[PDB]
Amino acid sequence: VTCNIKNGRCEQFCKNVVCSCTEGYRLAENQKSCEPAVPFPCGRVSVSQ
Amino acid sequence: VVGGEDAKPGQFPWQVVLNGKVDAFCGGSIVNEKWIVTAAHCVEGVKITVVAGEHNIEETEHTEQKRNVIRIIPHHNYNAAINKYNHDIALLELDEPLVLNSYVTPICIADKEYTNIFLKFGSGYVSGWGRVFHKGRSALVLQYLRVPLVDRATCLRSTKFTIYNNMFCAGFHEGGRDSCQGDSGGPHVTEVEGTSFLTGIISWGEECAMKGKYGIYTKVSRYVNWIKEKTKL
Ligand SMILES: Cc1ccc(-c2ncnc(Nc3ccc(C(=N)N)cc3)c2O)cc1
Ligand code: NA
Repeated sequence: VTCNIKNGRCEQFCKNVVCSCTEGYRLAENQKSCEPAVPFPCGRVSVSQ
Repeated sequence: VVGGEDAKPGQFPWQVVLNGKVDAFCGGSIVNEKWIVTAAHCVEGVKITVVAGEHNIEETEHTEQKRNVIRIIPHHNYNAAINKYNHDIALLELDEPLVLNSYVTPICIADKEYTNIFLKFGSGYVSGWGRVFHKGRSALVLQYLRVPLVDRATCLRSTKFTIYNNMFCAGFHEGGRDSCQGDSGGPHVTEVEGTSFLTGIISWGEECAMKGKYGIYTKVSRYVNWIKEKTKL
């Protein structure tokens, strides 16, 4: 409903709502979440921890 | 890092170490396959190598990628003769691109507004191979530590030195845990739903982990447009 309250439910970025993600991620089917669009997207740990 | 923990392999894959006349003198973060972001006081002229995919600086783990630095771009407002630690941010261009994998991955950098929102979440991770004790030797295994953000008023009362508005304070009221010399240039990152974003550059401090003192960091939000511009592939 608005980016001022809980980021418009966007996992990363919100614009008054239209959600968006950082480079290397695409907006998921739910239009809120971010999922990898490339093999090694920025800011993610992919080795077993 | 004083009072931190050993990182597991691939836990901070954006971390790099800088080697020159002395190995592990500073850290950095991977912006992309050709560019590192670090502190301007770490660099200048002086030959530097960057090692990505590093974990233990004294054991070959086969995940390391060493590169020569072909260009150093300190931010144009950096001037060591006026203030060694103000506008403390620089970019390093690598001679050949790094190969991105689970051990060598870039750090995300949000726009100016969102980088500042993420810093204000109040909890970040710092890492590096700097000193593990005040006046001690640098770490063998990469160290990490979660540091809480400290309000500007508390931070101003902690020192006689000038803390500018695009510097921030992080650490513990009682000391014991902090970044230290050898960690400068390394990352201060914030986790946003499982994705880490660069919110600060490890910059300076008076001593390390002393009660009443805090680590001083460069706010990355102040430089996002300069970083995106100079590091375009
Ligand atoms: C080429 C070069 C020139 C000078 C230095 C240098 N000299 C002194 N202190 C430094 N850093 C530092 C101190 C305290 C803390 C903290 N307590 N958070 C964090 C970082 C530092 O990087 C390093 C490289
Ligand atoms: Na190693």
